[PDB]
Amino acid sequence: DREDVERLLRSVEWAIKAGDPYSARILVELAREDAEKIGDERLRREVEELLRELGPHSMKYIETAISRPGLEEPRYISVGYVDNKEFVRFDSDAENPRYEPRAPWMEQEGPEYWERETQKAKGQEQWFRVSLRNLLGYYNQSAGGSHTLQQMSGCDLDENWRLVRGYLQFAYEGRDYIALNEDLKTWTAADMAAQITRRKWEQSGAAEHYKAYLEGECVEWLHRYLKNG
Amino acid sequence: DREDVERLLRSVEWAIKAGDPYSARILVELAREDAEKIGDERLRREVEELLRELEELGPHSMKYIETAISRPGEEPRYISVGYVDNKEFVRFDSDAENPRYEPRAPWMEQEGPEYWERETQKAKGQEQWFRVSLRNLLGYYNQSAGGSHTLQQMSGCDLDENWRLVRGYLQFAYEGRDYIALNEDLKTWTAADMAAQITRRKWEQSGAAEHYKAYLEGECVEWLHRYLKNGNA
Amino acid sequence: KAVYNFATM
Amino acid sequence: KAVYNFATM
Repeated sequence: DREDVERLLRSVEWAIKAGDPYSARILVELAREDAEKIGDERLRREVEELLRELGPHSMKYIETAISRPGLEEPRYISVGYVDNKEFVRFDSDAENPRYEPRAPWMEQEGPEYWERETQKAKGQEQWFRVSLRNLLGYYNQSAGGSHTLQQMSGCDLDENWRLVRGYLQFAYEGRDYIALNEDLKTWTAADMAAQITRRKWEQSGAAEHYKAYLEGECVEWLHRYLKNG
Repeated sequence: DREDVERLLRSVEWAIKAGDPYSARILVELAREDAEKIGDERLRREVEELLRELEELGPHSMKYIETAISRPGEEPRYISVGYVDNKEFVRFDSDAENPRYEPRAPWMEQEGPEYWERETQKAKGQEQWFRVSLRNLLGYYNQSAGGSHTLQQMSGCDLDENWRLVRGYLQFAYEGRDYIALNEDLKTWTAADMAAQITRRKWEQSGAAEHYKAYLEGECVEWLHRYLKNGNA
Repeated sequence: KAVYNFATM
Repeated sequence: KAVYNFATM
């Protein structure tokens, strides 16, 4: 219905604002098919305008899981960016899903790098499908509709390639849900459901795991990416 | 900020879809003032295109559309406009010099003093209800009081050809967004988000639907019958 | 004639 | 190198 399409449209704006046109485009193509069967002129128009819309350093990975009523299992997408430029990509829809280089400078990382990145994506796929099922209960919404879960994580660096900000924030139905604070120690919860998540994650010390990544491996491999390009 | 203007524009669309050009253009003028101070051209273009849409604007029905708008510094503005067959017949606006319900159609200038004095009493009660509900909702969503916030209500009835009730309505929107609505059975409620589910449990346990059903089935239909005849000539 | 609301949000 | 999540939502 229209409510499904508005959720898809909200996720487009989030995907656009987070810097991933690959998932923004898949999402708006979904919303555009739905709008043309429904026949809502304002929605149809909102699809076109988003269709129209489509030193310091940074690395971010934007991850997307999309549940549709004909999808026995959701699609899972992950696209990584260095200084706003795509360098790696995984899509659960490929005949052989795996991370693949999108930049020429990435083609000198060898086999062990790619198998482990792909292992991470296969675990993320299962994490997103479990969390989607959890959110459905939190909000008491019906499984038949469309639903999206989106994640952005990574780091910003100053002129000296030093950490200025680590980030790890989630969207559900294209709306802000939970976000790691700049202390990398506490969480901001954007609604009542997310307060259940925050409690859980505070109680199990989940922030610590993400802090270690953002301040360690994340900066460390961005440095190497920055010198390889 | 940008988020405040988006809420106003959502409220414009709700007003348009509900059928009230009067609250719609009040809201969109606030959006235009705001977006000129921010200087975002995308925002400016959105406001202008909603402005065009308002420029470019058997079975029987009656609707009262009520709007409360909370602004930076104080009390919110409360508006109510009544429609018969999609045409304005009465209106109240707290920003007027002596707020009171006033006739907007010629066939309404025949109702006596007691009619308007009691309609104005309802609007005065409604304005306090709207400013209390606006505060409750702020806490439900843990939002800022300094931002712009809107609360919108539509209630009324449609009639078939023998002038009998086909559908009663009573729905609410919060910042342009669907909040809670009486169902077509006039006995159950549909809540859109988890905040609205709080309101729903409250209203079920105090029997609020019975109060609104009695209105939709009684005075709403009976006074629409009188207005339609009064407008027949 | 206008409705008058009962319980607040 | 990508992050990998721990506790579910």
